[PDB]
Amino acid sequence: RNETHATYSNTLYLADEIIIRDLNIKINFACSYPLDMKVSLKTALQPMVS
Amino acid sequence: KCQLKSLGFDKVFMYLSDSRCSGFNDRDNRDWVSVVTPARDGPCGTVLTRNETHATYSNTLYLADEIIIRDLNIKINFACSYPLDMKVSLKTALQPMVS
Amino acid sequence: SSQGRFSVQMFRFAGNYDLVYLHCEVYLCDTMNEKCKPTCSG
Ligand SMILES: *[C@@H]1O[C@H](CO)[C@@H](O[C@@H]2O[C@H](CO)[C@@H](O[C@@H]3O[C@H](CO)[C@@H](O)[C@H](O[C@H]4O[C@H](CO)[C@@H](O)[C@H](O)[C@@H]4O)[C@@H]3O)[C@H](O)[C@H]2NC(C)=O)[C@H](O)[C@H]1NC(C)=O
Ligand SMILES: *[C@@H]1O[C@H](CO)[C@@H](O[C@@H]2O[C@H](CO)[C@@H](O[C@@H]3O[C@H](CO)[C@@H](O)[C@H](O[C@H]4O[C@H](CO)[C@@H](O)[C@H](O)[C@@H]4O)[C@@H]3O)[C@H](O)[C@H]2NC(C)=O)[C@H](O)[C@H]1NC(C)=O
Repeated sequence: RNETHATYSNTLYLADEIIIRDLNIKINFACSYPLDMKVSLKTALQPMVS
Repeated sequence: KCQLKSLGFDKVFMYLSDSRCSGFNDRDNRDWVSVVTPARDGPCGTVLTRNETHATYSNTLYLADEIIIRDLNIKINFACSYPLDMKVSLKTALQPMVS
Repeated sequence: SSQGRFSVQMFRFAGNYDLVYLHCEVYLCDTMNEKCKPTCSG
């Protein structure tokens, strides 16, 4: 994670067999998330004062 | 301004039906706080209710000492009316000359 | 923690306003990489 985002990084492995002999396959994937979010209650509020 | 100061409202908040009509201060014979809005239907949300004789302009003012209110809401339900009939005359004398 | 709560007396927006809404903006933090507890005084 840097100051703005945090990412999760891992690599995927593709093979048609238990052992590989040619054309090794590596899928370097990672998706991230920012660290800030905006929220708003879906419930309306109504005050009552004298 | 002095009276409301004594009333315990350090800074008063002036609000019509619309908040854009925030009040101001002015001095003619003392420290006054005042609001100004035109005499028309809705420029500051003023309602016009006209009967056969008069037409009045109705709007309500809001008093508070803070942006938020927690007790004793104030509603100044003000309205001043005008008649629809009146009498007018020239102020210059006329003096016809005939043969 | 992973939950944040607070309480306040009910108010009303002084003016021609009858409904009140709430909008918070959140910032997550690392429990170890930095100090997350904020402390303020007058
Ligand atoms: C902190 O880390 C975050 C997470 O990585 C980082 O945000 C990333 O910024 C980089 C730099 O701009 C982005 O890299 C991508 O690179 C290529 C072009 O070089 C493109 O894939 C991306 O642009 C795409 O943007 C939109 C994404 O859908 C689309 O309009 C379109 O696909 C564009 O091509 C982009 O530039 C990387 O994607 C982002 N990550 C995001 C946005 O999730 C951030 O900059 C870092 N902050 C720092 C270092 O201060
Ligand atoms: C059409 O609309 C007009 C405008 O509103 C309306 O004239 C209004 O008539 C009512 C009913 O009489 C007046 O209401 C006031 O009510 C109290 C007493 O109940 C008093 O404030 C007023 O009397 C005062 O009159 C003088 C004003 O300075 C003073 O002698 C003294 O303060 C009195 O107390 C008055 O009765 C309202 O003020 C008038 N508005 C005017 C005249 O501008 C009219 O009746 C409507 N026509 C209809 C419905 O047919």
